[PDB]
Amino acid sequence: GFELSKLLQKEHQMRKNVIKHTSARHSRFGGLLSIQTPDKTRLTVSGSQALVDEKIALQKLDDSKKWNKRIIKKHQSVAAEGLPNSLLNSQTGKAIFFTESNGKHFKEFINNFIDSGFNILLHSVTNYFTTEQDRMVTLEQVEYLLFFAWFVKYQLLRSKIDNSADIKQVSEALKEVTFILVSSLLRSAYDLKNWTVTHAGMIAFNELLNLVSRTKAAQEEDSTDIEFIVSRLFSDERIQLLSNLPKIGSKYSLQFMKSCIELTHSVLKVLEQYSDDKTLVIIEVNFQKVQANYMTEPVIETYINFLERFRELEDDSIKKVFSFFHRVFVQAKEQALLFRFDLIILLREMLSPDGLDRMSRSRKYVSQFSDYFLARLKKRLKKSPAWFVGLLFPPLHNSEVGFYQRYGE
Amino acid sequence: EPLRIIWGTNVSIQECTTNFRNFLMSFKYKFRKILDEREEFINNTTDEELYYIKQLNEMRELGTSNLNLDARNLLAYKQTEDLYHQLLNYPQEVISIMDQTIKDCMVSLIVDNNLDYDLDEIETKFYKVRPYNVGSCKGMRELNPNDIDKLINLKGLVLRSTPVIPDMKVAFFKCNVCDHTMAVEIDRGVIQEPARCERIDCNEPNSMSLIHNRCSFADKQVIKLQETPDFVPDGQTPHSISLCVYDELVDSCRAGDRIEVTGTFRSIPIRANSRQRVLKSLYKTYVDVVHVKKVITDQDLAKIREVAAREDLYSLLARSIAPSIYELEDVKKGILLQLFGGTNKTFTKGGRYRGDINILLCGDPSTSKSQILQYVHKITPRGVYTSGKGSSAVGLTAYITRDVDTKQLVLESGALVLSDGGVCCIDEFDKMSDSTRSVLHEVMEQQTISIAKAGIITTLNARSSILASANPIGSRYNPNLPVTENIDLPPPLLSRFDLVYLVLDKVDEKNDRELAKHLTNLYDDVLPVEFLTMYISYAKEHIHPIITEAAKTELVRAYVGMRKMGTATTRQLESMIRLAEAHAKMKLKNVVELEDVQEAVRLIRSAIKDY
Amino acid sequence: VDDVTGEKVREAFEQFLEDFSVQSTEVEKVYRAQIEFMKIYDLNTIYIDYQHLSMRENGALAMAISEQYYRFLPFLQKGLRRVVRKYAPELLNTSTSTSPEQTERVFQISFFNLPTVHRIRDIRSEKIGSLLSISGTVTRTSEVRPELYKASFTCDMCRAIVDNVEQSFKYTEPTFCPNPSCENRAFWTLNVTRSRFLDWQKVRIQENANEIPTGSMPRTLDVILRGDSVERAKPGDRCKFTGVEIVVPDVTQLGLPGVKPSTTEGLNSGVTGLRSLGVRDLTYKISFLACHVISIGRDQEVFLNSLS
Amino acid sequence: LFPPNLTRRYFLYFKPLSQNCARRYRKKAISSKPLSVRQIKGDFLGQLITVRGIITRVSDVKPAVEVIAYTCDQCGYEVFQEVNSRTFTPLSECTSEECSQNQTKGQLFMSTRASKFSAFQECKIQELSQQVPVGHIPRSLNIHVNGTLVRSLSPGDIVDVTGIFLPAPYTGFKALKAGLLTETYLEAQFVRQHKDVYNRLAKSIAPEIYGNLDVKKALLLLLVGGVDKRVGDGMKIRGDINVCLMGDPGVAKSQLLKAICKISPRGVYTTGKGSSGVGLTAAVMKDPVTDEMI
Amino acid sequence: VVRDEEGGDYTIEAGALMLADNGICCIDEFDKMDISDQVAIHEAMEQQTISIAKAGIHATLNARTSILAAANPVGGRYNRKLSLRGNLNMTAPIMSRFDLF
DNA sequence: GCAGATATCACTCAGCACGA
DNA sequence: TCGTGCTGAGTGATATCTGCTTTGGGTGGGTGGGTGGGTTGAGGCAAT
Ligand SMILES: Nc1ncnc2c1ncn2[C@@H]1O[C@H](COP(=O)(O)OP(=O)(O)OP(=O)(O)O)[C@@H](O)[C@H]1O
Ligand SMILES: Nc1ncnc2c1ncn2[C@@H]1O[C@H](COP(=O)(O)OP(=O)(O)O)[C@@H](O)[C@H]1O
Ligand SMILES: [Mg+2]
Ligand SMILES: [Mg+2]
Ligand SMILES: [Zn+2]
Ligand SMILES: [Zn+2]
Ligand SMILES: [Zn+2]
Repeated sequence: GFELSKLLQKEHQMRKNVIKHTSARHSRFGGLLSIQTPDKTRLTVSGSQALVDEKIALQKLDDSKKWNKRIIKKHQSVAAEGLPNSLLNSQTGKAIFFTESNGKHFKEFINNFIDSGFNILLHSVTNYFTTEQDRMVTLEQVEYLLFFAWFVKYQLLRSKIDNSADIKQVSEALKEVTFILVSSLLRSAYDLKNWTVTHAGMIAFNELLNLVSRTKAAQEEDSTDIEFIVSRLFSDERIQLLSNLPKIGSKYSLQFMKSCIELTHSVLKVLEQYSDDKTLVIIEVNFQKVQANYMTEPVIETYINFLERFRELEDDSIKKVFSFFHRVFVQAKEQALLFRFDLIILLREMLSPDGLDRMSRSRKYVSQFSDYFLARLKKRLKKSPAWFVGLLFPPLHNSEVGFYQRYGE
Repeated sequence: EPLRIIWGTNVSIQECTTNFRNFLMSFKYKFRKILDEREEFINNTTDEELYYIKQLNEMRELGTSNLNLDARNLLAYKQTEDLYHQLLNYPQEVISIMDQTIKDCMVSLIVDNNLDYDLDEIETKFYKVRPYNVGSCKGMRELNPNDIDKLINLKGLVLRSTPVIPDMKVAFFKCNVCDHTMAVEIDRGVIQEPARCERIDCNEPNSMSLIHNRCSFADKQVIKLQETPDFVPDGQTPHSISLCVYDELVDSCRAGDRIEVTGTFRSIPIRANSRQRVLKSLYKTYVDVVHVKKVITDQDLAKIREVAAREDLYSLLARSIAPSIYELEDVKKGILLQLFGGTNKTFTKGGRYRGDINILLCGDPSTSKSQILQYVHKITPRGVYTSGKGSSAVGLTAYITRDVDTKQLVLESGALVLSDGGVCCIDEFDKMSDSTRSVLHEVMEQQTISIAKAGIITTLNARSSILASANPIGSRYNPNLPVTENIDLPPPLLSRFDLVYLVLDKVDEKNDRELAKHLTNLYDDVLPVEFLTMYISYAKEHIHPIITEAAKTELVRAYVGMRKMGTATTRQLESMIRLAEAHAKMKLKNVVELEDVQEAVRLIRSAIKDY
Repeated sequence: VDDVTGEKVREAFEQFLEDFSVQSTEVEKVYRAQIEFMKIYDLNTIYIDYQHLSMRENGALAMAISEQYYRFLPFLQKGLRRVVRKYAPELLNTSTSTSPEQTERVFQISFFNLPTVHRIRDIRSEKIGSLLSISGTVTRTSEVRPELYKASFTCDMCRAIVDNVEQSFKYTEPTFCPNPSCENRAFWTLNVTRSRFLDWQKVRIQENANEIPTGSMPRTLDVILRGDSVERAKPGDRCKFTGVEIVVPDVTQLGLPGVKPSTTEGLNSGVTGLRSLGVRDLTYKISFLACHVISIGRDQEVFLNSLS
Repeated sequence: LFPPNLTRRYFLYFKPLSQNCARRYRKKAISSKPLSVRQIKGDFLGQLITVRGIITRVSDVKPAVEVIAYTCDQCGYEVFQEVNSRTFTPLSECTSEECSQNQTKGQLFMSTRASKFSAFQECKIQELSQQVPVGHIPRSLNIHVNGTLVRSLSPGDIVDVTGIFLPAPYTGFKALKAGLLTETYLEAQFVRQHKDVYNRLAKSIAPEIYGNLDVKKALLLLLVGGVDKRVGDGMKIRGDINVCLMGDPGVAKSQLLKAICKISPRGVYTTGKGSSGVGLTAAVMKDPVTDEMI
Repeated sequence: VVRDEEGGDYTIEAGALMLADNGICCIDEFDKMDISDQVAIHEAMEQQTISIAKAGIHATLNARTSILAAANPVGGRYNRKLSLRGNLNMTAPIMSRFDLF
């Protein structure tokens, strides 16, 4: 009942926002508006609501246009590659609804299994498939990685919710052999351009990073052993691969981009934690250089493309994308990267009354990031008149003026 | 800074909005009086107050989304002189601007006043303005092409209205693949349909379908208006003009009513055939209606209660009902008690008892009988002036017919049925075939008519009072012979009537002199009819007398005495009951006293006349 | 994309149907007992009192079902089916030798005891798709007809099968053949044997005479009865219907196989713009889908048994 | 830029050539010479002629569109289309040079506020009883009135209308199946209308009748209809002086009746039975075609 | 017999004596009824069946109804001297049909 | 000759892999 | 670290095509025309 009331209250707010765009009179009432642009020319826009608000008039003028630019989306079903429907291709929000009794039984069964024999099963499977790495077929790789990731995530959530349970039940997760196996599979997938297993390995790596961070936070003294494992998983080749992963993710499915966001956030958090705590050595690792490797145009393009679907997104994803935006904007002072136009349109769409819900948690982050970006952009534009044209086309790569273009000096 | 401008003109919409907001914010009725050269009529309470602010506050308290506007008020103000012409010449844009400004004014009033009223109700409510009194009333035969797309004022008689028609407002589309739902608006009767799904992940083209039962709808109705008979120049078929009314104005005017309508005189093409875009060169003309006008306060109640205290109220009302008729006080009194009527009784374990009084006015020809009939016909809210030999048995009760538009068997309402709750009037009762008179037997007894013929078996309520007149068989009334001989009509029928008066034109040197002096002055105050109608309506609606023991104790005596002297049947006792109840209604009493029943019996004996 | 609000309403309806109880002279589950009654006596319709709905869950469920009934109706049926599966599994399927005809039972939900009763003249377009009750006099009653509920077609090229096609208001045929190789797009044959049908009856009602204004033509309306509520209303008598106010389009314009397309003096022009309506316009007509009907007005042993 | 007809706000009409002018200057007038619907043949098509007859039907004024104005939601440009036929096809896509150079598919939408309209009336004219040959039935000719001449013709009137006799070519598929037969009409251009006191005004009620002086005085009083009808608070007193003339056959009653009844501007001579089937007062009859009591 | 709605074929429409099958029918003013209508209820009173042979509608319906009626005298009041048949314009058959007076 | 529903063909554009 | 030639893919405009009637009924007419066709029977009501 409470959930239904909340959903009805949200739908009522949406209806109220929609009502603002509808005319009191009927469709055939008539009424033509003539809006004159500064160059002494007037365009005719119909509709009663366009008469009072100029934004509605411009929006209707926009919508009346017929020609649409191409968008080609070549996507392959899981059945094509012989894989079953799973989190890889399902919607971010698709939830299987359970009755109280069935949900309780499912929780009890999963809890008993995790408390009983997850470690032994993982040990046996990882040893067997380390003996037989070569003949692995995509189905088995994806299934194993997904099982690992799901169980690690569930254990993490259970530990966070209550302290009665223990976090050592997934001890085999931190065991070296499993980590080497996962890294080898991910590297092979990247080399052979097998994107499905690549996505599965990305999810598994995200889960491993979450687990390592949580265990280090719980016990820092015993983390000295954990410090051994982190040194392995941040190899130069691995760092390059992780840096490149977001770059290619732009032209792929939404779930892949979500996994890219998750992995990038987790990697950045772990790297910051370890750099602050002690001297990170794989070659000493400084957070500045790894951060710089992550500031590139394709990364921002991928992030913008991800945030274009904010309507179907969750609060956590919005928070993470805006946290990364804040990092790029402030921590490294690379505002030139975010001085694009797609970001402006997206910000106005999300802050519009018909856009993201006003009484929502994410709107606070959106408003703060806007305020800051608008202030900095106004300052830069006042300083540099030429940026009035730079907002449209991509940044230059010319040595003579590249430095002035980016840093303004 | 693009400037919004109405198409084809040079009026800035922002100027219109600000001027209308200022006019609504600060307007006092004193300006209207000043404009009409009525300066000396300005008071200090009503004319010194913000009119439209009170109108909007009353709207909010009553939860309404309508504000009737007067153009002469716009002319009264200073900043809205040009707005009157703009409204007259470009009605659609100005009306939309006024609606939006009214909504903005309500929102600003709520926000600034810091009231506790929730903003949700006002935010989701559509507000509409209904201007009227926009100038002289044009004739239905004077609308030229020059007056297309301009605000006009019309008056006519409603002839026929179609049932409610649903008109789409917002369409609803659902993607067949991803089950994604979106709503799109309708402009100029065209759906702005999408080519492909608006979602990014799913872009399958031509996969969107219209869900008919989830689209928002509005109300539409089409009316036919016939010009008033007076406007007809040389006695031809009166012209007709079609009207369209939406939302609130639907089901506001019934068939056969005189209305004054303000709207836009629109024009629209007619397609030559169903399966082509081709259009006829001749355009159809019609009117888009924006306002319709069909042509008690505590102070009045305090005033009405003052009259009731007057000792000579009976004489005042009897003298005011028919001012012109001279020296017929008893006839007037009898007529008045019919308007008030008896008391209504709802009665299970039996049948309903209705307090309706029937009066017969039979007498010598030249006496004022038909004049009183017309006088009462004017006062009553409902009634049919049926005559003798001009009405039929079926015509009085009901006529079985068929509806061409619906092709279904329907029945019309006859003269008696059309008078439900009023007072029927008949002029020449004697000059009526007994076949038709037999219909009145059931009306006066059961207050209902039952019809069973040609597959229609139903009963129509005819709860109406009958007021008939008759003339003597001879050229005059002869006192020598008894009543049953002089007036005709079956003897039993005369017993049904509650009161049967007898007015005769005796010859005298003083009565004739006074009558002649009274009917020649045309070439003792009386209440204005407007107030009298309100008086009788209030008495008929609120008051409900209840008999007392003292009434019964002497009513039994009166009835038994009436029967002892001898025609006198139970109907006479029921008539006494009804008359006693009716007279109590006049004085606004909830209990019938001995005096009222004494007056009733006094009236009954002195009607037939106390030889 | 799933409808979160619909699923939440489904869960709330399931909980109400499961745990609701009313104190008797003992306390018993009214609706679980009713479901058991149907299971024993093989009934399709399950009657639900609206006052009980309003009482539970602060009335939010009642508001959701009443304000938007056409939207939420399928979810209510899903919840009812889930509850029936939980408690009376055998009721789901339709009821010397084996019988292969075991089709899914088409449950119907009937709502009654609405707090307010309307009139034919009070029907408005603002309340299309809302749960409301009306009263009227039955003037006509069409014969019982079978209505195509869920068709099943076979391709004319490869002889495939496409089943569970939903008909909205007209004869709807598939568009794309499920077989990847086949090129058929508009040639199909209806499998009249494997399809499913519902009983259908149209009833015309006019407003009661006393309610009418003096000297006014009564207003008529069309009412549709389905399932077990057929041949319940009879000509002449006065009945109280409860259901959902729907609007029926002019199916001829939408495109019907075989049929050709197509007071007010040309002012009754519909809405145009759809791809199906290349140049034609669609006009609407209000109707009423009724789920509940109420009639306002041998030997000795048989009568004695009825008497208590 | 815009079509010339759009800016025009005047109507041009032709006045026929009067007979006096033609005879003055030694010429023959064909236009003014009145004709009858019978004599209007196909040879006169496309000429200015005059027709004499009685109007038997008129229609309500309706706006006939002459120049339609459209507006492109993209350009801001207006497109004007001339219509000179009984039917036309609306424009869909903008033809402006802006929509051409950019090749934008802007949509044109009709705007009745900027179009041009002309008042239109359709009437019928029929032959008089003096022009129908024996054994023949009267014929009717349609008349079209445009511009300011509208409302100058009313039912039941004898007129001399001068106009252009033109055909009305069919359009669409109807043209192919209709054949070569042409439906014609008349475009009205000019319309010409064929238009002791007591004792003295008493002996002049019917000078021919000899006697009955007092009766004639009474009929004069009837003619005056002497009254000052008085209406007070509702009472109405009749203001009509009814009179009857009884007697024996031979005395001048019917002659007096028709004279007195012609004198007044309005009168109706009828027998005691009534005006044909309907008797004096009124009567309700079943409609032969609609079967509705009228 | 009235033509079928949306049909060219005739059909039988029930009447007062049909809707009152196995029931009581009430007539308020028997005398005022026309002679043509009075003879209509002659078969339904005794035979308890209605036979109509109108347009292509040959049928024999059943009306097992009890009819109760109220009538006024020939004049205004009941005449003591005159007999029952004298007071009422009803003839011998209808009076014989009636069970009680 | 004219409008509408339908299907055909040709042209041009965004991705891809390799070579510079 | 990156630039460009080849390819599959999908709309846009344009080619053929069917159709150009259609229909029972008097608020669709008779200057649209009968080679496009329309063939009741009971019951109610005014006149008398
Ligand atoms: N005083 C008179 N002066 C002139 N002619 C007269 C006079 N008296 C009678 N006539 C002639 O008497 C003839 C009588 O015919 P008329 O048409 O008047 O019939 P009527 O008897 O008056 O008519 P009805 O009886 O039908 O009302 C008329 O030709 C009239 O000219
Ligand atoms: N007492 C009276 N008061 C006023 N007018 C009277 C009176 N008596 C007679 N008249 C006049 O005499 C006329 C009688 O005509 P009318 O009332 O039509 O008589 P009836 O209707 O009885 O035939 C009326 O026009 C009225 O002006
Ligand atoms: Mg009179
Ligand atoms: Mg004569
Ligand atoms: Zn979609
Ligand atoms: Zn197939
Ligand atoms: Zn254009």
